[PDB]
Amino acid sequence: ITTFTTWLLKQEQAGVIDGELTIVLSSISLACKQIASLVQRAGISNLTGEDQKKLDVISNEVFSSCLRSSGRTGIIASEEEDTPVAVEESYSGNYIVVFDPLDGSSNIDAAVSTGSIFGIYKPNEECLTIDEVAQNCVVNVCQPGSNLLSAGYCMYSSSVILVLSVGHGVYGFTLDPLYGEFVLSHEEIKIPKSGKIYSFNEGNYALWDDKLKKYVDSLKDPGPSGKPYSARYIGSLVGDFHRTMLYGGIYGYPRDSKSKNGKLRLLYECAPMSYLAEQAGGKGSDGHQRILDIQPEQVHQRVPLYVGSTEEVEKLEKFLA
Amino acid sequence: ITTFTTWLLKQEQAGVIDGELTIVLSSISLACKQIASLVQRAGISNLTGEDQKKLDVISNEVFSSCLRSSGRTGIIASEEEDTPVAVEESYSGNYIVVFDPLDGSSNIDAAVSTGSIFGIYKPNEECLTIDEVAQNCVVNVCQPGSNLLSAGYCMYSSSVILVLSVGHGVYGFTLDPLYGEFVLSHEEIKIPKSGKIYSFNEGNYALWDDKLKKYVDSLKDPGPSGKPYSARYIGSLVGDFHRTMLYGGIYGYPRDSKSKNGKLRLLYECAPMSYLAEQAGGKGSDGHQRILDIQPEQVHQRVPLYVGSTEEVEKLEKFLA
Amino acid sequence: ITTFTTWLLKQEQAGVIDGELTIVLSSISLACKQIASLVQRAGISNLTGEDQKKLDVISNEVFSSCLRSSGRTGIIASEEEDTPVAVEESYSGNYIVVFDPLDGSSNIDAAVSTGSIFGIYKPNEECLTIDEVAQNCVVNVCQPGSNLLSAGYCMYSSSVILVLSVGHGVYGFTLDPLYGEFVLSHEEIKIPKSGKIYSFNEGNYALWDDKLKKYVDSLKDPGPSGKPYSARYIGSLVGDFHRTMLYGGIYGYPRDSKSKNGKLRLLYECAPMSYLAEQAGGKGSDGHQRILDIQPEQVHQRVPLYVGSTEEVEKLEKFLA
Amino acid sequence: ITTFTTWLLKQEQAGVIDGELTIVLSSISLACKQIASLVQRAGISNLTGEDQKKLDVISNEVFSSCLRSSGRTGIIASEEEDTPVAVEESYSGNYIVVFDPLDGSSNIDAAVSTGSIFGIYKPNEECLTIDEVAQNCVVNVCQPGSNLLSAGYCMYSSSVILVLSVGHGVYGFTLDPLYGEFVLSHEEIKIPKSGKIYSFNEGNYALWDDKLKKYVDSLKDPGPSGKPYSARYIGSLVGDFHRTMLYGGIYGYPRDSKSKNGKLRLLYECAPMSYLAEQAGGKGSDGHQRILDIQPEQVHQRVPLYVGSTEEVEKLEKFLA
Repeated sequence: ITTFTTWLLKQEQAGVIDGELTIVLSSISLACKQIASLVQRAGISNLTGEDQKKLDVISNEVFSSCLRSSGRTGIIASEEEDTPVAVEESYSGNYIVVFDPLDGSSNIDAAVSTGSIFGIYKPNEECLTIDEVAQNCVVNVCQPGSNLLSAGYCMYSSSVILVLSVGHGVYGFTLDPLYGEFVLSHEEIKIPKSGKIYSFNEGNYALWDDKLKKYVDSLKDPGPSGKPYSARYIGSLVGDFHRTMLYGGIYGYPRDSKSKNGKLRLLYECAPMSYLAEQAGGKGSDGHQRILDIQPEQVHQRVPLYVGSTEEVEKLEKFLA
Repeated sequence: ITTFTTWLLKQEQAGVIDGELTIVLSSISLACKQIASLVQRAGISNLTGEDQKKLDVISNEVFSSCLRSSGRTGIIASEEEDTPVAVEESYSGNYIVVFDPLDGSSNIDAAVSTGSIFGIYKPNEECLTIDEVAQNCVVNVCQPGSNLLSAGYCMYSSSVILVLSVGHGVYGFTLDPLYGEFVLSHEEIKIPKSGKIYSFNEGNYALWDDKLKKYVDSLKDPGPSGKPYSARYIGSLVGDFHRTMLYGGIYGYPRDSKSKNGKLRLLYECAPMSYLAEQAGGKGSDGHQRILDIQPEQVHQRVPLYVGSTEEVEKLEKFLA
Repeated sequence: ITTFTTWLLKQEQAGVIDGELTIVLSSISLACKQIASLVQRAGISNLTGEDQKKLDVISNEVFSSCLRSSGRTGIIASEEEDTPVAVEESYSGNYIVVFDPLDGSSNIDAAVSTGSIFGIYKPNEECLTIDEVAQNCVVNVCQPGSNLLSAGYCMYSSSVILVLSVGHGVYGFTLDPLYGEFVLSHEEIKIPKSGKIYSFNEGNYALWDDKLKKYVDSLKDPGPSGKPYSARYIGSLVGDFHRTMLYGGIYGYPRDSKSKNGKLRLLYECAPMSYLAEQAGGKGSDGHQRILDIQPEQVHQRVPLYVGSTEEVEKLEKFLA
Repeated sequence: ITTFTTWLLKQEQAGVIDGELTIVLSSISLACKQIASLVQRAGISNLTGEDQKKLDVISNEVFSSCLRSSGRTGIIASEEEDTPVAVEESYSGNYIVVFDPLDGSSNIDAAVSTGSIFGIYKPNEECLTIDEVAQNCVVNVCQPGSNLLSAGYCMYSSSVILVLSVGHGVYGFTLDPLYGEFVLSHEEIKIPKSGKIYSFNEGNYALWDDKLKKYVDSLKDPGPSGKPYSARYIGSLVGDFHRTMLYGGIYGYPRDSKSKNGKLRLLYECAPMSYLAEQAGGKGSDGHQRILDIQPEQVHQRVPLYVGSTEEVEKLEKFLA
């Protein structure tokens, strides 16, 4: 039985990380434990069509306190219909953490699962609510194809799982409810190079490109095993990505008629997941170029995401070619 | 704050139920609490696929003990890739309970949510592993359009919820993790007469009838609001049905090439859900006739299920006409 | 496995109780679960001496809400260094409940264990903070040797246990932490007619009567088994009484120099415990006459308590003769 | 909010400890969480006196597994009515841990509280069930006035608390049941130099020395404040020591007629507690010389213990002079 704690230390042991960071990560895990409750105690406290958004808020407060020791933390607001995103800047100045508290702000999409996503970088500038300029700095300091040191997510569903990489493979820890400890439950996780599953919102089938409709239709004809693909679409980003993580296939939020540049956000959502998916033997893309290759120029910048088994994404990139 | 206990008693108070039954239902809720743990402590004990299947088993053992007081209970085996189904027969002989321990036996379908389903009848004949004849009796005593007294389900996901009807509306209780008590969180729940969401495995699109493909395609052209339908398909029966419960739309397991008569089982799965959906202002169907109208002749009898908002099912029944 | 719920119902089943009361008792158990937390979460919330007293208060609030359904409830205040005592009066008017929230108001005495005590009567008159007259009514309506229907305590220590009688023997339920349910763990509990253990504050040895010193000294000479008595004094009323409950012996709060009429209070503390100890095959006394025989004339009326194994109390009554 | 984890790391941060040790201590805390459950789930599993002893056993198994990483561990059996004691020997060979799983083996003494005690030393040569010779080695390698690096106890009662010192003051962490985390709740704890409380089994009054009876009687005459001493004696070692820890006074297990050299064991029980009491501003004695001064020659070696406020122990040492 190896806990998250043990394992963390043993990473610092093999000098993969420093103490100052072992603290940040340890602090984060707690915050996750606390948010899990929130989500289970979901509609008991809210007795005192909206519950998910009031909860986005609280979860950032939780994040804030849990790392007060390591750093100072501020909130890039929800400028449309989104989740507000917390950011911690280490007093030490060595690290910066970007924290999506809960995948979504829809009641529907969180009706069975949700989760927090985070990635950690290594700045240059003393870049220091968060007013415009104040922000942009962040964009320029968070360089996902470069200084991105570690990343992960915690899913809150039937089981609570924390998934994580520091640069040397992905590891997964199930939370033990009895004793309130994370136990390593998945060693160096590897994404099937192939999988016959696809996650898309097909209700948007008619808002897509012909290039893409051909991809999606290609999937439905059988076999040749007489066995078509399987479609599963929870509508929860962390959920759908987790299942893909373990069982392979492809997850996709494409651009369409109404959404010119996708819907998921590069820095908060896409860049962390991809980095993780690459670390596990998969590919993370925008249809044309790997998603980390990309440098965030804009601020709440959107993108198409295609991510999963390594073969399945190539097969897509080809149809969009 | 009204607990499940309080509320139960108050039902017996208004003589809606008898004591002997208030016990059965109370016993069942506990069993659910226990199975929720199992599912959370999912892959910690199993460090000592078939994580799901080994777990189907245990959950029936849990059911058995929890009602030992009220009755005697035996197991209709998994005659294939199914869940084995426990059945309790009251010593009093007044009641019979049919308990699907977990919606599925796939690792992948349970990767974020699962759940138990149950329905309770008032027999005529005494039925007493369960050998063939022994069973069939059951089919003949469980008459879902007649003696079906109460039914419900418990979902195990981000939140644990128990949903239930005794004949006078559907009520939902969230499980409170701190104090380990179910708290009434949804009063007489009503299913939107319409909803623009659809739950189908579209990977089987090419194994379907033209009648049905037309239905499904009808859904994807926009609006006229420019707003198509939404597709969400967890692959978990209880999950998908719960979301439909709250947010409306249609859930569907249709028959196809490979599966001549659907895939869900009439008595264990379909008859309970429908009864609940009717109790909440929706419709439960097989494409042609209401699903409760139907009398189980066969044993592990399958059927197509179409269930949800009242308008959305009519609209389907029409395309299959 | 028989829960408190099951068992309660089965009492109403054998018509030992009515529904309206099954509710009061069921409500009470919850309140206990909640107070247990308070006590465990003891000095975590209180990071945001005197911790015990602030907690007396909260626990009555908890009691209040938990029976809001059954009745209305008010507080007789702490006239010395005591616990304030909640009282519920059923709307139906059939029942009255007296609730000591926590045995003590000392930090020291509650450093490892504490507990709530309650007794329930059937009134003849309407009593309606609680101003003087308002109270006295209560004294006159609560007649412990008469209308006292049920009573019990819940102990909060290494294990949480709820102990209870409705008139036909004493039963004990351990609280199950995993699933948050009370499980019957002691059937019709019987107090050893003898036991070689004594619970007294011997620091007050020199404030006692000679009659009593002789009792206490009688205990310390060995055997004749060469085996003296054992002294155990937690200082926690519920704790010390519980151990006595299971393992026999004598518990004692005597009168002395400074305290002319004992220190424990007849109606709140002594009358409930004794009634329980009589129900389990023991005796509850004041040194001279059984403690229930006694009719409360005064208001916050004190008394010596000697309670435990049936032989050990007789043996005392004799030395005080 | 500082967890045990955070705080541990921050100790290794200020290089007070090494990683290899931060792991041992972290491992131990878990084992404690697990044993706490056992003790709460006390008589629910045991439905499937003698409950305490069967439990001593299990708790060592729990200890074993929880440090399997760090080292190898064996059991010095119960040579009396005692607790068997686990010992871990680090693979490193750098550290050795001695673990009393639960203070006692009596049902009575554990009826409201119990606890595990441990101390950690710094061997030279490795000892490699544990047959005699095999053991003695241990006695010679564990030198409590020398190589004893850290020590602590965990109490299992109304609250679960873990108390600990590594050499720079004593710190106390309450276990948070909701989230299953230890939270620092007592900073550098200091034992009142005086306290008017005494913990002795006075049932053995007549098996004591006159020297000692005079001490004990000295305590019972009042004041001069007119205020005598208070006696509290739970009969639980960890419990009685904990109360003393916080509220001051004296705890005592003296030698007597039947027990020539006390009853508590030097290496397992006494040497750890004292070391802790010294670290908190108190004294730990045998009546004549400080208890750590003493070098264990024998194996399951007994001793009188007098421990607590610094003045109260001196005052005793004098009467025994």
